[PDB]
Amino acid sequence: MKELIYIEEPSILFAHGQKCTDPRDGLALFGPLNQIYGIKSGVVGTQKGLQIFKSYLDKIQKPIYNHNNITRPMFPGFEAVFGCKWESQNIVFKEITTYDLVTLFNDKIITANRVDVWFVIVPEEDAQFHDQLKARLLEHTIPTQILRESTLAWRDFKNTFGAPIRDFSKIEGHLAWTISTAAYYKAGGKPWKLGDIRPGVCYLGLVYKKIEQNACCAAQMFLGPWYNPEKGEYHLKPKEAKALLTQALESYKEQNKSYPKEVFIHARTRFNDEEWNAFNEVTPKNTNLVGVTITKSKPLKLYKTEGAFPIMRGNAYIVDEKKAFLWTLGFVPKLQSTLSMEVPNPIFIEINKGEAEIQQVLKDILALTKLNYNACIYADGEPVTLRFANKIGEILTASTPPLAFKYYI
Amino acid sequence: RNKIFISHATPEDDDFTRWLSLKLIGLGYEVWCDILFLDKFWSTIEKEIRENTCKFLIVSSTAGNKREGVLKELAVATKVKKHLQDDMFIIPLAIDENLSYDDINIEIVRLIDFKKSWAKGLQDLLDAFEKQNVPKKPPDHSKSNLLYQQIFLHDKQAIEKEETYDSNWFPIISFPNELRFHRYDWRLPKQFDVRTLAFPAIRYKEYLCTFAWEYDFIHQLPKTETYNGQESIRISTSDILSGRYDTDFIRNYECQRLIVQLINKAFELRMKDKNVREYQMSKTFAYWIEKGKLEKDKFEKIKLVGKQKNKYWHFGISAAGKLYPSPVLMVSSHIIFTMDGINLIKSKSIQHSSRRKQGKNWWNDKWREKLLAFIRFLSDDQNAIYLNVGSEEKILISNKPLKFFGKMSYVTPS
DNA sequence: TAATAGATTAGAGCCGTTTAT
RNA sequence: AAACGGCUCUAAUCUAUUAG
Ligand SMILES: [Mg+2]
Repeated sequence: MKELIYIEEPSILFAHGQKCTDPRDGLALFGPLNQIYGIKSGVVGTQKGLQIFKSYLDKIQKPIYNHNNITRPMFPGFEAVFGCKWESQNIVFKEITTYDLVTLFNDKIITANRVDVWFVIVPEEDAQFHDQLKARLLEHTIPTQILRESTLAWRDFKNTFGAPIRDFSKIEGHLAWTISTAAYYKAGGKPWKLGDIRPGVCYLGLVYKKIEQNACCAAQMFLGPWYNPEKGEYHLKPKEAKALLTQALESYKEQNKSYPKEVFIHARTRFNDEEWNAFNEVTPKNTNLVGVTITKSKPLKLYKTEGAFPIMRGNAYIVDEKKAFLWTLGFVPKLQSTLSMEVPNPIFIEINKGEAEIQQVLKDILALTKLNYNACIYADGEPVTLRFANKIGEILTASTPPLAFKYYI
Repeated sequence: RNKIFISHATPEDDDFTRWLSLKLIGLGYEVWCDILFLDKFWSTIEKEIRENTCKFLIVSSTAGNKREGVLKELAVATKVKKHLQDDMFIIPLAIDENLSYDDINIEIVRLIDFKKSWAKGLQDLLDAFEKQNVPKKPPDHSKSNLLYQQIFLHDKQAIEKEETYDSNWFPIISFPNELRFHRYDWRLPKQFDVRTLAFPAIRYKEYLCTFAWEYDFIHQLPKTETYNGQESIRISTSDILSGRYDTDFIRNYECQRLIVQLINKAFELRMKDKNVREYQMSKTFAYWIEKGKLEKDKFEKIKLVGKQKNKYWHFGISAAGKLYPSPVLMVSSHIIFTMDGINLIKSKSIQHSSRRKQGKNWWNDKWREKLLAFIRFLSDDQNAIYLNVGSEEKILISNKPLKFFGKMSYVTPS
């Protein structure tokens, strides 16, 4: 019988220097870590879309509950949480009526650009519209939240049966929480950070996006986008890896006034020896560079024998000194439920390159699962490194990008 | 005195009461609420409302409008209000828009609303507290966090519980002693499909890599006879799995890859003789039981096939052999849908939608029991599944999956 | 060039909204 | 594209071998 190790759940800091483990609970209790004093909304869409967004804004001012208010924390209201007003009376609207629709919304945005975040209300009546719109707004550095009309007014859009196509009745409070957190983060306020951030460790998410031949994208997490298209392999050329690591190290040195004592590169792909020697030839001697590959849906399923509820999140199977399984999903005791449906898929974390303690690596990944600012969730299945790297990479491949994540998420 | 009392509908008004109480404690107010205690109580309540309370709060919701405990606390608070001659001792907290005018309690109506917004209501409550001489301490959100952790998360922590887990991985109990490369130079046709052989076999170089003895493919390949077994290359399977065998003939990683391919092909061939049906997944073959092939569609009290509306779901499994941590078989679980239990639904969209619908309410216990029941249904003997890699050679897959245990767990929700 | 695997990888949809009350 | 998962599907690549 293999012994499981348990990773203690990381805490996330909020306002007044208060740390808890649930972004929703901490936001409702202490308030956002960074306090902005208002959100001026810019709405791009039709009159029906503007009315839908205004109605949703009036609704989200009031408290919104979920079907399960113990499993999913309910929404007290935007001002009751974030201490600032995001109302429909502070709205500037650009009336409307794939590349041409992107141009329509993009022009309607940049002609006016003082809003905090531009809300693109998408009529239901284009698989590249979001990424392209987001990409051509990068050079003009607009923080934008795209909201489908079938999300803010999900009841009003039904199939021929009459039931809503997107059933958000059970997660209405969670939907309000996530939309509020996205708007607040895009308006300039970080709602939480890691409660405990190791000093001198730099976290890099290195993903590859297939341009429709693969573009490598690195996102640095400051507790920093990089891009380069290349051939059809998920590996970095010597000069390419050198440039990536040098840019990441210099960004960290600019932010923290010193080089990291450890650098962890998070990837969904293994690192070959060539790109890792390129990485090592540019890192400082006193900086320990570790290559961590995190794969999803590797066919392991630990089933809790006794009960009907799954393996608790934070349990980790240490296969090797370099390879392990981490349950970033599973039962959350604080939520009294599971972050995933059915049985959770553990993420397989390999220390492919470099030397590091596997327990510390899994602790860092569990901590980084908390910084998903694109979602107001208890924790993410994957660390914010890989998630945000993938978001900004798919955004950049749509065609110097800004370093703030609110322009991609 | 200094205490702040909030009276609320305990079963249903907990969200607002918790938010308001912890917010006020974060603001330095000495808040007394029924939700701020563990293992509690009316004598203590009436005592806090009668003597300790400075300001008395009531969540004026429709559910809390007419409640025994709320009304009792309102009565004792009215007694204290008359005793102290404070015109605003009892402060209604109108939070429910459903509670209509002239429908609230008679005492309450003639007496701050949170219906429009909780921040506006909290600000009005705060400014009312400042207009009167309501005592407060400097804002200490540290004690609000402490109370939240100590009470609201008291039963929602990870405890030092010894927990045991079943896994997806079923150990390979044993392998055939020798992996054999049979040099069927011309006796194996160049265009012959080795996948159609009776036993798993891989063309590897000028040989056939298999666990089968050199004359096992006699029926499929008549020319296999009169083949000398001396030219066959025999490698200890333990050497391959331990990494000991590395030779110019075949690399160790390639040998393990060939062994895994043999394991997968042997499982595929065994499901043919396991009276089970197959379903072509994207990258593998899931294996599901028809309706009527199991007694009451159950194997050892675990339902492996059932009904979903006008459809039939069947718990299917797909197996991939692996050797890295230990020689195991990873068994992914699926739900495979049929029109009547025997006839597969051709459209993959309906299959996927039905899979989502069926897995809605399938949780740890259901997936675990169905996986174990299906694997034991494929069991040949008591604790093993036989994969016939040869006439006299077998690969044994453990009936019981790999067992895990952790020193941390949770109290199961009830 | 094509095929057979095993391994890695990515990308697209699609459905449910995390077992209680 | 609020979002996160669970699944399904389609591909690509690297190996190793074989047929050209
Ligand atoms: Mg977003």
